[PDB]
Amino acid sequence: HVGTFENITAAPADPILGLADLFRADERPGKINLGIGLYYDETGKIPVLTSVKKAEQYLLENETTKLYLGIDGIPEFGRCTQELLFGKGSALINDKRARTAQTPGGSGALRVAADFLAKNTSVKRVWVSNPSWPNHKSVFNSAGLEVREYAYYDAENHTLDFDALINSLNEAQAGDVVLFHGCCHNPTGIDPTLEQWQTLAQLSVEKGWLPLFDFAYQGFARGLEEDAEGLRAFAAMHKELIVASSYSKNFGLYNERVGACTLVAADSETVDRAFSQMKAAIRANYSSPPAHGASVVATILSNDALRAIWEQELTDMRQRIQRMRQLFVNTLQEKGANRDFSFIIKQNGMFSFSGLTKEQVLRLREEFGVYAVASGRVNVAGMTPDNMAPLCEAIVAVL
Amino acid sequence: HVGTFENITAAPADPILGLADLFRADERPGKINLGIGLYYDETGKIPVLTSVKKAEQYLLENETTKLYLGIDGIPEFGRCTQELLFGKGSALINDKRARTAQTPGGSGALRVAADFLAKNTSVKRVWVSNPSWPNHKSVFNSAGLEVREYAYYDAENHTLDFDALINSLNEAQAGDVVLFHGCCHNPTGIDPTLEQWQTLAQLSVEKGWLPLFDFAYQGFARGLEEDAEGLRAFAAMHKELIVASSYSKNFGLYNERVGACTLVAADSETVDRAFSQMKAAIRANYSSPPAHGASVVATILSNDALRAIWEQELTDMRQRIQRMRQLFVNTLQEKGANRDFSFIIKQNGMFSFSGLTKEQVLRLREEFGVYAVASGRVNVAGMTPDNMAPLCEAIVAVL
Ligand SMILES: *Cc1c(COP(=O)(O)O)cnc(C)c1O
Ligand SMILES: *Cc1c(COP(=O)(O)O)cnc(C)c1O
Repeated sequence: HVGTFENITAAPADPILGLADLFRADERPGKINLGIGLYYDETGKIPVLTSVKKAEQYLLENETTKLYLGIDGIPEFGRCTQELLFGKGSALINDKRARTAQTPGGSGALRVAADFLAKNTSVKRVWVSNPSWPNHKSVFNSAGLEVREYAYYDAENHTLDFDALINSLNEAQAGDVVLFHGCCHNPTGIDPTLEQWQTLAQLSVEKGWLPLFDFAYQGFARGLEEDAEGLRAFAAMHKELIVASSYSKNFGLYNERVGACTLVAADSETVDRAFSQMKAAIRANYSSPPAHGASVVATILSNDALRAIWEQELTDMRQRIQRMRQLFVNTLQEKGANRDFSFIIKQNGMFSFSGLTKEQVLRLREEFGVYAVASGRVNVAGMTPDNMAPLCEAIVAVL
Repeated sequence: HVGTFENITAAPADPILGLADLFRADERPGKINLGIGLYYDETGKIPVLTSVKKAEQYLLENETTKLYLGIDGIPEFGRCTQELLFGKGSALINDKRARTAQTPGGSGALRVAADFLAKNTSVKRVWVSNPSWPNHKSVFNSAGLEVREYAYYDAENHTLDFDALINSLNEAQAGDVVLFHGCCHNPTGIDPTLEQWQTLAQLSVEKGWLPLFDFAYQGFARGLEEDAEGLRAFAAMHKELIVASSYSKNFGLYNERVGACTLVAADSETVDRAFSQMKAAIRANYSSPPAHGASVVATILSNDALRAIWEQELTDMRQRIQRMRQLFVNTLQEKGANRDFSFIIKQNGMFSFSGLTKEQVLRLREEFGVYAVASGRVNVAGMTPDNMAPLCEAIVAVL
């Protein structure tokens, strides 16, 4: 008999995660990793937050069992998540229109939404921005959903091309899903203004779209409440929406896989009925979510003292990235760049579409040991006072 | 616009997890949970193992980062998994014919295998024993695979109907997947003898089946090495096979979601090519696996002193279940059963088919607060010296 695995075509490496393998293999001294979206501190390390360590100590001392969580996870984690997304006193919460499942990261939240939609609704099509996080297409395709792209980025002016965004969504139909990044658009770092969010909210209502928010960076643009303004403008107007959120980056809990999928419907009876099918889709995947990471988050958010520590740690991360954005622009000029990079200061979050070509990104890797994503996305949070001058000399050399 | 969620029909309750919800809400103080497959100690608690607490203390004081694991998880966890499954010095390992991905539980390993098969091969059907774990059908169906049943249990004699098993499987074609439980068949507790395993292995290569082992109870039948004899008899003869294993039960790590999916192919080139698509299917699901539970397992297995403690804790669990099986049989006779229950002694693991009808199981819940699965599966590890008498009085009262 012929093997089952003989006709298999190899898959290419992931455009983001395969960078770690390449970077690890590189033996050139002084190599610089600007690839995967991790926060690095001023010394080039990826630390555990103090608030996380304190919560983990409390769990070690007080956990008496590891028995399975329910399919939807820790109840307190869901409640705190809804307050973070929608605000204390939100009508969505008071009216019991929202249900939340704890999931394995924002990635798992996106997949649970995809499986739920494909199996229980007539949704056939998901619209994502061009560019977006490369894994968006893969997640929705895995459930057999068609993914279409809408225009987003003005690569000439380095701004949101709002006119092209509106025009390119003209053919998104009632019952299609439209995916929005809540803040810190990945990869461009360009977000709608409040007025633009409000314009999109009124348009989505009039066209009948089902909005899906990917919210992986709450707190990295301006602050926790401010970064949720766009989502909340949508929530004030819509009967239905889905939020896939992540605590990987804003708690530094990447490898513990802490996220949430929140379903919002017109009333409590409808969302409970829908949520029962979301739980069934979880049961047929990983059954129930991992406790440790979500327990840490729930502990921090429900303790005033730990929460205050965490909020300051998040402010410190946000502020260090902003300083690095400015230092990057200044050092590029110092090192002789004639191209104007001041648009980088206007972008939010960990990244920035640098405008480098694929050929320039490959050259940076091969000749200089500097690792960026082939799209030109560079992780500003990977820049430090110590590596800034060599990485700017490298960029200037490939321009 | 009519809502996308308006017409969703509610999902039925999970036959196992829905019963756990009912049990939790039940206000009667004498209620007894013989449903979901958790290990209870002699005092009716579900404890954290001492080896696990020690490993967690080491992690708390030595972890410096939560940066993402690779798609396939902790390398040492994969190596230790392969050794446990195939034994040190296995040709499969020395020939580099196996690749392992760390997954969120055995459940996650099953879905990853299913997605991988559905999207990258010509496999269309999966053969499952009648009866089996209720969630097998859901996992495989949700990946798009047809599920077929083969005969297994003789309910009159409470034995393995080996002739019926072989006869029913002659309808399975080359290229079909056949699912075997490695040991401690769920729900019957009836496993093949080594001779029967070897007969099935020979038939499997002759017929061209792709074997998939669900290995959730290694160590609970006879021992770690002994419980893998059946799997190793297949591994000696087959070019290809898949193992989905779980550390939920044999480490008491249920809610941290620790399992593995292991691929075996004819040679190193083929398994690496197939594993590249397995990683792509993981990336489009939860991206990368949760670190805490797998780190605990890897720490225990890679440290001689911790491993010795763990092996003794697992032996104690296995022997406690064996004592409860004997006590259950003896106590039924004293309480007046007048019916042979001696077949309970011959069954392995947590579960036995009690032979009770669904009406009897329903009476036990409603009138006596004793919770079993509607199939009559009872969790012997939920029995204790303190709840044995009331349990058995309740059973005698419904016979
Ligand atoms: C990081 C990220 C995710 C995935 O988050 P995880 O919690 O790591 O799974 C999803 N969407 C975007 C836009 C991200 O940046
Ligand atoms: C427990 C069990 C599983 C699931 O394992 P998890 O690690 O809890 O996801 C799968 N198959 C069988 C037969 C089981 O008993």
